[PDB]
Amino acid sequence: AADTPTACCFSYCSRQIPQNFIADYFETSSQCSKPGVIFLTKRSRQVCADPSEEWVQKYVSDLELSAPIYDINYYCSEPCQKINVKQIAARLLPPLYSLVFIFGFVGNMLVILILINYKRLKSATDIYLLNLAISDLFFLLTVPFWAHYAAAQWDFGNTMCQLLTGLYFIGFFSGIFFIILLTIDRYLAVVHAVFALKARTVTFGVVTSVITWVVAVFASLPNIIFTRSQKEGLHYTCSSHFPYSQYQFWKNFQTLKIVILGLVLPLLVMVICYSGILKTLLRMKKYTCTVCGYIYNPEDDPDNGVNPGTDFKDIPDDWVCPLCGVGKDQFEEVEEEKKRHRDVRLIFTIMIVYFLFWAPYNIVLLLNTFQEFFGLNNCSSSNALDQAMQVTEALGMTHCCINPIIYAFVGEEFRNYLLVFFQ
Ligand SMILES: [Zn+2]
Repeated sequence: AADTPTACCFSYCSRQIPQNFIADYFETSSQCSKPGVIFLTKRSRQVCADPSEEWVQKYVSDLELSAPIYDINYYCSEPCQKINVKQIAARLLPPLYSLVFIFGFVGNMLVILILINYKRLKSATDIYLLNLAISDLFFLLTVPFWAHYAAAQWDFGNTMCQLLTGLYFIGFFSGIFFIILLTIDRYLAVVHAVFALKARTVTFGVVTSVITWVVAVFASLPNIIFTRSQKEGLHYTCSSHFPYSQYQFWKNFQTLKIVILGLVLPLLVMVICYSGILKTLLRMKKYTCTVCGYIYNPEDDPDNGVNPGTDFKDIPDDWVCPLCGVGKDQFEEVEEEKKRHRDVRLIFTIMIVYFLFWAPYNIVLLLNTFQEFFGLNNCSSSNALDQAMQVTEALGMTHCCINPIIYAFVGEEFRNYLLVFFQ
């Protein structure tokens, strides 16, 4: 989704333009610093206007109900034209999106088919992997439209604008949520085996998938409500437009929705969960006395010659079960194995690679949030900033073709199911 503006307003008109000199108008993109109206005149030129004022609101009202030569430079301003931004987009991104659309679609249909036909959807983990691949496809469906939009202009109309925007973000938000669920799932399997026996069930997975999609809709509602297509001086766009009375509210809101859900939240999860997972994996192991039933606790004998900081492999062979009196020989490793712990390393790869490709975007959004602070709220800065945003978005969009390549890089069962058709 590009709200990349064709032009933005960093000033307005000083005095009311004569109504009859105005041909047409457009409302500027919410990607812009400031709420704005650009008026097109009965000369080719165009100028900036404040949507607050009754004259502007009345002019627009009249122009919507509808559908002499002056030098108005004395009191009006030309908008910031985003020539460089759009020219770079149209040149480079079409062949990339081609590329990732091809690899991505094939990739993610294969994963889906395999998860349903070979790995058979046995547990919640399989369910989330499946919903991840479906989120990735929903994002892919939209890519051919975006590439065209970049090369040319929006020509799919308003409904398509609203539904494609919907599918993009639903795909985005749900993709994030399922990577998070996959991480949390593996954390419970490894650490809190307590609750993991209820949580790992297929029914549990489906109930939490259904809720998750629904929340991904709620998350996406404002994006759909405020988005529409619009004629901007005989070029059509697909972008969002916020009410000028709540403009900053919405801008801040929607941007931080994305930073918080996309960067902050999953970073907390990842750190926490992989700190957790490492501690459990590195923990000293307990043992049980075969005849006795007594459990040796390697963190806990204050009565025997036993160092609380050491496990069973350091205790001399002379050691005898305190409860019953048999020697060390009669101890086994207390039957504890992480069979439940099926796919930890894969999820950690997927989680890391997600950051690799999407962090530059979330960072550039924070730069855009604090545009005002860095004095980036001017024409020349915003063109560099918008250009960074198109680049980092491009990177980000690439990631939807990568998941299914990881399933071969660090997976195993996804490789072996291909030897089926050679032998
Ligand atoms: Zn014993």
